[PDB]
Amino acid sequence: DKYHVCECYGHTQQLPNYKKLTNPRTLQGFYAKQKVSACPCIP
Amino acid sequence: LIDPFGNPKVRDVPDLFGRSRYS
Amino acid sequence: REIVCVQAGQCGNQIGSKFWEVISDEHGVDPTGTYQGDSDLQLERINVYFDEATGGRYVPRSVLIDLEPGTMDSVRAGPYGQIFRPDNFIFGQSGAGNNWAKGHYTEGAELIDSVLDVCCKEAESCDCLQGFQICHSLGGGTGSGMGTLLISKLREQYPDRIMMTFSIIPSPKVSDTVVEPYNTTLSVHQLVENSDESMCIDNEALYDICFRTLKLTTPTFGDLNHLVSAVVSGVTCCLRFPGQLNSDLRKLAVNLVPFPRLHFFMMGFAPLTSRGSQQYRGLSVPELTQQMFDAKNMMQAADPRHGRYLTASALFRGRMSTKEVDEQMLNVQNKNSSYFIEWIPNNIKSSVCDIPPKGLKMAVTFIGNNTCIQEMFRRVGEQFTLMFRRKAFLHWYTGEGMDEMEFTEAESNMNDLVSEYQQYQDATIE
Amino acid sequence: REIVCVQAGQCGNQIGSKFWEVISDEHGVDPTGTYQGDSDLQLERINVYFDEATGGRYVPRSVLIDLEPGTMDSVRAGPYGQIFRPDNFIFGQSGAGNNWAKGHYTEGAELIDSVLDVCCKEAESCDCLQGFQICHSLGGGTGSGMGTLLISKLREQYPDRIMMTFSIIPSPKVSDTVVEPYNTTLSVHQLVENSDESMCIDNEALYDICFRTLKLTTPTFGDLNHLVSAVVSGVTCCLRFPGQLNSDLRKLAVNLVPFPRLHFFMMGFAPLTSRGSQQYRGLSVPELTQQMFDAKNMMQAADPRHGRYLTASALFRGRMSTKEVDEQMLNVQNKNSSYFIEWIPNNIKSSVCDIPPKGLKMAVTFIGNNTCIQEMFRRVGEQFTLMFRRKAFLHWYTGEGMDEMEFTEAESNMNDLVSEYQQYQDATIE
Amino acid sequence: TKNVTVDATGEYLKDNIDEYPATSSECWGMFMKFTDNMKGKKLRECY
Amino acid sequence: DKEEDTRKALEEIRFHMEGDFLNETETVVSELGKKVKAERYKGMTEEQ
Amino acid sequence: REAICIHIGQAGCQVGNACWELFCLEHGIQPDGAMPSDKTIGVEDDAFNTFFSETGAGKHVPRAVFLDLEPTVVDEVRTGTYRQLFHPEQLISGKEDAANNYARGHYTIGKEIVDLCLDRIRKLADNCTGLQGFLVYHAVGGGTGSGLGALLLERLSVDYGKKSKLGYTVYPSPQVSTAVVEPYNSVLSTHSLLEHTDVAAMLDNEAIYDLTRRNLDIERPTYTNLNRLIGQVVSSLTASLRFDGALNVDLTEFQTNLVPYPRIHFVLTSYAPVISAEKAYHEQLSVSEISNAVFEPASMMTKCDPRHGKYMACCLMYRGDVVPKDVNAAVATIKTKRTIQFVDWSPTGFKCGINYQPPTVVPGGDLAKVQRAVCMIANSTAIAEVFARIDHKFDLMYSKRAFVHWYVGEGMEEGEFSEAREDLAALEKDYEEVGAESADMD
Amino acid sequence: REAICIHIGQAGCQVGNACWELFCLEHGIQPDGAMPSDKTIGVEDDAFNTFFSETGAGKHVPRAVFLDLEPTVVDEVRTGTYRQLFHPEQLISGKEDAANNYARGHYTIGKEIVDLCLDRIRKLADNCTGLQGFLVYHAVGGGTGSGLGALLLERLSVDYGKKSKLGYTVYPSPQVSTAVVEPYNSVLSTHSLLEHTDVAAMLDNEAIYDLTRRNLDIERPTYTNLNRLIGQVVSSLTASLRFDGALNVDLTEFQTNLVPYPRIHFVLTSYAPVISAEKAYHEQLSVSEISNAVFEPASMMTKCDPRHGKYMACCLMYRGDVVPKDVNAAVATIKTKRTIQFVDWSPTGFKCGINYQPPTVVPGGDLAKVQRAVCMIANSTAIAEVFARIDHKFDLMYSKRAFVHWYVGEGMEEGEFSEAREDLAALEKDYEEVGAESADMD
Ligand SMILES: Nc1nc2c(ncn2[C@@H]2O[C@H](COP(=O)(O)OP(=O)(O)OP(=O)(O)O)[C@@H](O)[C@H]2O)c(=O)[nH]1
Ligand SMILES: Nc1nc2c(ncn2[C@@H]2O[C@H](COP(=O)(O)OP(=O)(O)OP(=O)(O)O)[C@@H](O)[C@H]2O)c(=O)[nH]1
Ligand SMILES: Nc1nc2c(ncn2[C@@H]2O[C@H](COP(=O)(O)OP(=O)(O)O)[C@@H](O)[C@H]2O)c(=O)[nH]1
Ligand SMILES: Nc1nc2c(ncn2[C@@H]2O[C@H](COP(=O)(O)OP(=O)(O)O)[C@@H](O)[C@H]2O)c(=O)[nH]1
Ligand SMILES: [Mg+2]
Ligand SMILES: [Mg+2]
Ligand SMILES: [Zn+2]
Ligand SMILES: [Zn+2]
Ligand SMILES: [Zn+2]
Repeated sequence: DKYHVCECYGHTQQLPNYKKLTNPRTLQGFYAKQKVSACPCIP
Repeated sequence: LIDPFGNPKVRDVPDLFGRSRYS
Repeated sequence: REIVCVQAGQCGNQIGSKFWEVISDEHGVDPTGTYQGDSDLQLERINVYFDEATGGRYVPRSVLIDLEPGTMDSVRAGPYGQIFRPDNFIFGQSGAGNNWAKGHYTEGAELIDSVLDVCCKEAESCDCLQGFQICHSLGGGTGSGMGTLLISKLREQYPDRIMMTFSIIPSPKVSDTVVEPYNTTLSVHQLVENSDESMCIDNEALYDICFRTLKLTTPTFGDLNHLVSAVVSGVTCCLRFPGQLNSDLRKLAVNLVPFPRLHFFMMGFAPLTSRGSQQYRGLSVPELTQQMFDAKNMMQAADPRHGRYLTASALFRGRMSTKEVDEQMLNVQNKNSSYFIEWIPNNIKSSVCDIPPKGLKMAVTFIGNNTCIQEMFRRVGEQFTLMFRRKAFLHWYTGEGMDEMEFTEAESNMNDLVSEYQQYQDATIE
Repeated sequence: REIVCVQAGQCGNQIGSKFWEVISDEHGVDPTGTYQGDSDLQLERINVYFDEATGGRYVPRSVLIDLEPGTMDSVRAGPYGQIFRPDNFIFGQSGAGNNWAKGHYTEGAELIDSVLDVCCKEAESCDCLQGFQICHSLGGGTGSGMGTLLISKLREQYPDRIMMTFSIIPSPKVSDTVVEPYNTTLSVHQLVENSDESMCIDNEALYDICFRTLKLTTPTFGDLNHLVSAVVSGVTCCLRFPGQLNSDLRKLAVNLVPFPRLHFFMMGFAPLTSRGSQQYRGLSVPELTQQMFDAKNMMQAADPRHGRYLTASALFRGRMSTKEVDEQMLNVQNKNSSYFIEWIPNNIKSSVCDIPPKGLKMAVTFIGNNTCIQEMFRRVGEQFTLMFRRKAFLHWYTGEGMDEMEFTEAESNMNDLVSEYQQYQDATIE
Repeated sequence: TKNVTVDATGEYLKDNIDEYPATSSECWGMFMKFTDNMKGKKLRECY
Repeated sequence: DKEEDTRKALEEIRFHMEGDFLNETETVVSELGKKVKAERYKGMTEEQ
Repeated sequence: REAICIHIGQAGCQVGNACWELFCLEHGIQPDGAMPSDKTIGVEDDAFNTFFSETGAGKHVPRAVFLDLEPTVVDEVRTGTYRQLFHPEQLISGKEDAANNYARGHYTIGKEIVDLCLDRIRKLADNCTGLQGFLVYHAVGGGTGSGLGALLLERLSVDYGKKSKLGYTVYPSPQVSTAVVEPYNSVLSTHSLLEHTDVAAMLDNEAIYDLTRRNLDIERPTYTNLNRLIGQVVSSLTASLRFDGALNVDLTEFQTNLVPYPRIHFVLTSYAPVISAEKAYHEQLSVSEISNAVFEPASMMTKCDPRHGKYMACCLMYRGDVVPKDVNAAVATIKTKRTIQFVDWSPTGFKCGINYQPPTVVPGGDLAKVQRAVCMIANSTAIAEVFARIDHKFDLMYSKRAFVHWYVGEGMEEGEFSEAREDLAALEKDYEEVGAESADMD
Repeated sequence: REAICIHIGQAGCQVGNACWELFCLEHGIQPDGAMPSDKTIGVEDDAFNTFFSETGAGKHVPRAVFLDLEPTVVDEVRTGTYRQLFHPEQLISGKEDAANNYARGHYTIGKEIVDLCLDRIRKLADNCTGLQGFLVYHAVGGGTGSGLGALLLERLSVDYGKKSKLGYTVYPSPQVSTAVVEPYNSVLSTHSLLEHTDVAAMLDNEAIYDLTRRNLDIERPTYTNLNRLIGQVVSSLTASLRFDGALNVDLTEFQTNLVPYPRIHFVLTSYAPVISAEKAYHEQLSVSEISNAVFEPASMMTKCDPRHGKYMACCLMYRGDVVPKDVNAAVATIKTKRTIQFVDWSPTGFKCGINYQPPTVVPGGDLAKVQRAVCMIANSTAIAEVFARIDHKFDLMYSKRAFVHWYVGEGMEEGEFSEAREDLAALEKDYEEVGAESADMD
């Protein structure tokens, strides 16, 4: 319309996908399947 | 205090101005 | 012949409190609910409005409905509030928001089942059921939406009984609510199909009654609701006391309504007179008849002088002669003949009851079916079309879920009601 | 005509304490066991529930069984606990662990012989034995497993008598334990084969009764057990007092069960009303009948409006006319004809007893056989299917020794019970 | 500034308790308290 | 007969109003019951 | 029944001190949270519940949070006279300010403090049973008020969703000014108010200074006077929930009656019997006089002249000794006036409220004691003139990239200035189009 | 009825001092073992029996052993104030430590001391008539706690068989650390904890330090504070055996309800009313408030966030003035939240317990006095993140063979490092698989 859809400013009102976000992170499950190297180390 | 028919009536609106809650 | 009452919203609960005070006073019921009367004539028809509880007590057959219990706590706290049965108070947890769509669709459907269960439980206990009586405003939110919802459900469950409503409508000069035209139009659309008889009162007319006739220095809603409770208790008097010519709600409907859509009426009560003047004029049938037809004594803003009477009814209370009633109604019809619809040979029905309200020697209540009611509907329809053409506040109603087609249907049906009144206004014998 | 009571588990022993308080009060037995009554009507049927020991004393015909002695300490601490015979308390030294297989197979077979010995000792003392009465929960561990084991053994030893159970079943909304569905499913499989008549109670219905009708500020399990003890003591009243139309447990069974698997019933007790409201309503047979059929007064989560009545029974206590009872049952059958199975010409049995419960002028207990009870079992089957597809906690039961085929067999039996009720619900004359 | 403005009248209120106005709010009664006590106790509804 | 039924109904109401079930109190208490309050616990007293 | 108050930054905390002082004196809670229960004439009532919760030992504690990035002002609240009233967790303070940068509050620093605030608001909302809105106090001229106000409002919208949020906001005055960078912060707050707020009331200190000089007799007013006036207005609007009356009005009725379209939610506020003690005993103060007073621009708390626009809706709250017949006569007389005009699509322009509780008098206060008062909030197209002057000042500075280095270095894209300025320009065009008469009908 | 406590090494003995001070003060036994001779309460209740036995002379003595390889800590217990409470045989001490080597404890040094421990446990188990489990306190970061704890659990598991063994274990924090070789000891420990424990509760000192800084107002906490909190948790779990209540819970009901599969036995623990005396007067502490508290991750005593996993079962223990209807209303409120998720195969997720005895207050303690408390133990897939951190640290340090020569010298094959690391990798995959939705029926 004549306004902006709030995807500007970097905000979104879409509710989170709880089932996807709820699964844990594991070395083989999550980290080893990344193009850029990732690790469980705290920075 | 008079009813619309002429009879006396009791108060219907509280008297609060000039009153204090705690003695 | 017993009536079940329903009181909805703030206005309905407030008017109901004064009505049940007036009814309890005439039958000698103490504010504790104990009978303390002094004649068997009081007891012999107590069943019409009260059920009997053990060891003397009487309880009133009424349902109280509201969306926040604040009003319910105010009515329970009133001087006669104790008489009401605690289980008869039905309330929700969130308000109508002064919005018709909320009251009809969201909180209405949430509470309506408990109200229908209570109304059926009260109705099926009666040995013979007479009509229901409902008090509500059309300009509000829960009153209009849930009142019309409940009226529709009761009309489905009891289509052979009578449905009677007393209703408050917005004044032509000052609004109490901005969205009044939508709520009024949708409520009138529901009532014209569902209702059997509808009476209308303007708060502006009660203010003009108090200031011009009674010269009250500081009127309050208790006075307006007392005048309304007086007329409300007067209409049913012939149902519950003896008389030379008994009358009933169905007989009033049969004599007042010529065609089923023309069921909106004006109301008046006659022996209104200031305490200073009262010493100067005794009560007599000519005095009651003259005040009864004076437009100053009518409870709507429309004036009879711009219309014509199709039918009228007068209910008299007191020990009185049949000559004064018959000859006065003939004399008034003959002298003002231009104001009466000519294709009906006699427009007035009379009824006489022996027992007057306490402290008055005589009284009459007047019910009138007049075409000047078309002016109120025309004014509401104009304000509705100005607001609807510009989508003035529609997003609230559409967000609740209403289709826009409801607004155009209700406008078309009300416009046809105005056209039908105008057509009967200009009819001729030919 | 003597009844033997069995109380199993914590819920059963606690409900039993209140049951024996109500029965001891009605016959005027002091908590020491001494008779202190004031009418022969109390003494002439005392044998039905009490045996007389020498020098005045009376002892109650009940067996208490549990796997941890904690409950014995709870019943001993109650106001009437002393009345129970010491030899009638059977207990072990370790709990059921909320596990059906442990309660049925390991400690069950260890203790069951001593319980059967006590029940036989109590049964063979009667001159003529009427049915047994058992109280237990289906969601627990020793209640479900040992209760159903004992029910099966008593059904082997006395197949021509009546077997009656009062049973508590897990709420779909509130639970104290995670493994309720397995124990419930296995228990329902045992009951449908062994029982003659089974009543089902939801704790959710008792909480809703307490909060809405009685408006108790802080209800406790003692209140729920008081409502249950009231109905339990009410069903047997016609066995032990005079009346105009006597009735018996066997006549109730003969009139309620059309086919042997359809023996699951609904419960109700009519005079329930808050202390504030009691001043507002006189007692009468229409008021009791109206509360008796209101689903708000029924002790299960399923509502009759979702099913149809095959049969119903009402037992009235008090001095009243038979005409009012018969005409009320005719009016209810005629007005709601769609909710009654049409291939049975009259579904309601009535019974009248002269002696009311202490402090009440009149009372009625209602038993109903309605197909909507299938909805409770379906919900339990849903939760079972969610856990069973993933073998969620099966290793405990398999470690006790159960084969996994047992779970599928029990599920199949419950599914067939639901199917049979659904088929009789939708049957037609053709 | 906050001292001389607000703390002074706070101390005056501490010394004198007759400055609190009386009122009437009868709309808070037993049904409101019943709704208050019954939070989270919804049972036996059909959907 | 009417007067007798009225008297019985008043006695009925008086029994319900003064009872211990609706008033949520207990009067018949055993000595062991003063220590063990398994079911009948409802809350603490004012002194506590 | 209950309402939760959110106070942000310096203006919001200082206005909060006056508000909670008034609410304590109106309900009768002593400064330490106790109550002299033994010295009483009437009876104890539940009315406090809208603003207080009890611990059970009888201490009262209020439903509010105080949010600031500098410690000093909250430490002043912690060490003052009402030290024992507030729970210490409710007073939240960070380490360093947003330095008049909206970017510093929104992106870098407020993101660290925001999660504690949201956890406290959740702990309040869990101890409620009929919450019907949030009241927010902030100024859009400063950095933390604008930036953290915007972030908190955005998070609240997703978490609580449809629940209402009503804001009282101190906007930059049209010629009195306190800081140079006010236009950037006020513009970049446009999205938050436009998309995440249900009604926003705008106040300017220059108007309250004019009202305190002309009506009251104060030659040297200070912020405590303005905050006492704001507290009186909030007490008048919230009295309808807390005390008995002839025509009650729930907070949802304001939203239903005042906003015709979802963006047109900015309202002007005014208060009638602002009068000194020496003048108050020389004059009657009838309903018609105070009704005539609320429409004069000398009575308003925002620097705008409504004669340059058209009214869409008015909501009038009367409290004290008033009779409905006099309110109707007054409103009919106002309706008769020729200098008051309503848009032709809004025929029923008024909502009325009547409450019996008269306004409270505060011991150190400057208002006189009066038996009746009226307060009005109204939606009018004249407000479009207020935005245009800020847009002109923003256009002046952004042209030369006068101070953009601070915002871009602290984390903001230069595009956000053009985005915010075009969105407020579209809001001005919306206010121009909605107010145009439908003279073309056939 | 009875439970036997086994305390190993420094952390286990120091936590034992706090536990036995609390259990003595809760029952009323004086530090010298004799109850007050003039304290005639009226009925000598049996509640002490869970933790004390009488010596026939009327003294009470506790059902515990203290195990250490260095003398200092046990000699400190022998010379302190509670010298007369313990039987001297119960305090067992060796000559020299396991020097942070799991290999030294398991193979070289613990093998000499283990038979005395078994003789003491035999003498305790013979003085029981309803023993229903062992409670074990140890840290897996040190040499003797890991090595001798594993060896002793193996021997107990062969000798006693089905009897339950419940462990309270101090695990290494993600970032705070005390010794370099912690990763090797914690990997080698986990195989034994996996095979020889029925429920294992995991603790991290960094979480209890955060809890003591945030909730209590202590700037410089020490181990005595953490040990008093652990003692409170153990007292809450064992209260169900010792005092009257509405719904009792025996330890086998705990094991039956909390463990879904025999390997899935690692649980998180939290405690609600950790509060200071000054905070206690600003807030009521109702059942629903403390129930809401146990689910916030700020309340946990292990450094894991449960929002990153799914709950399978929760066991809630309430002690004090609570009514079952309030517990049901609280649990019904928790179920509505969307940030709390249960695996779809676990529909009835809660177990409840209700006991009437309120928590005891210790004179020198830092907790306030409160009328009610709730303690929660829960099983969740979020623990896979905990194991992933230890695995990563072991991988780096082993890849180099940074310290292996110590372990090989003290008796261990280098292969044992690889075996334990693969067994932990399989447990980590089990926690990944159990949380996978059942999309097989599509
Ligand atoms: N009415 C009123 N206005 C105030 C008050 N305090 C500040 N203001 C005004 O609000 C604006 C300043 O905003 P502040 O609240 O100081 O900004 P802030 O929230 O502290 O932001 P930072 O400076 O980054 O910490 C100016 O226009 C002030 O005139 C007050 O107590 N009352
Ligand atoms: N909470 C707590 N943690 C402790 C305590 N004592 C030690 N720890 C922690 O446990 C780990 C050290 O384990 P220790 O108990 O010292 O090892 P050990 O049992 O003495 O083994 P050896 O050194 O071979 O004698 C470190 O992470 C310490 O922070 C204590 O009293 N309380
Ligand atoms: N006569 C009369 N009118 C009333 C009374 N109370 C409210 N009204 C009118 O009813 C309308 C407001 O409707 P209301 O009852 O508030 O609607 P609700 O919000 O749905 O309950 C206005 O026109 C009021 O003037 C009363 O006691 N008497
Ligand atoms: N109505 C009622 N329910 C109870 C009572 N005691 C326990 N329950 C319920 O029964 C279930 C516990 O079962 P329980 O009797 O302990 O099983 P058992 O261990 O095998 O005896 C839970 O849902 C309790 O809430 C009681 O006295 N009355
Ligand atoms: Mg600042
Ligand atoms: Mg050591
Ligand atoms: Zn955009
Ligand atoms: Zn946005
Ligand atoms: Zn790494």
